[PDB]
Amino acid sequence: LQRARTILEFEKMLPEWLRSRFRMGELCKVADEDFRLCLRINEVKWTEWKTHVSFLNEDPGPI
Amino acid sequence: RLKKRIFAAVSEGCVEELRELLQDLQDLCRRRRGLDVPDFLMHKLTASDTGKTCLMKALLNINPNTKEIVRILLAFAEENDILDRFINAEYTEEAYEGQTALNIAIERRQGDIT
Repeated sequence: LQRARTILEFEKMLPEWLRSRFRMGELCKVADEDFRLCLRINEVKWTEWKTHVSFLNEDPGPI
Repeated sequence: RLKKRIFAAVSEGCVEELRELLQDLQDLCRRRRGLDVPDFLMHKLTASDTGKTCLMKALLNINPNTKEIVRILLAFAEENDILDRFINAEYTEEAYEGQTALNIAIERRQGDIT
């Protein structure tokens, strides 16, 4: 909680041309004409075995 | 115009459009050169870049009527003697080289289609 207040004060003292270079997110296509700004996190799960119906890409992998 | 309708109908589980298209796909090869019957029809069902066929496309999108679709696709391949080379196709892309339709049926946890 101490270090998180530090990060959010270094970010305010940056010019606008340099905010754009250090920026998280990627424009994804999550629905019909719905483009959002998303953050990808990976996971490994060995306990629930189901078949997969909901997915944005048939062909997996990083690309 | 004929390849794109097959991949679209096989994803959404449309058995009514699949039959009449595959009969129309059959009728086009009778009024044809008639020289290469296998090597033409393998080009019609298979994407060129990724190497994916229509049998791989049906299994990636599991519907509540998938196993009736697969039986239509295999029974269609009986009357042209291409059942071996249609059921044993592979990706050519370097990120998926060697994956067949039997790797997709086991990964999707399908016991009866396997």
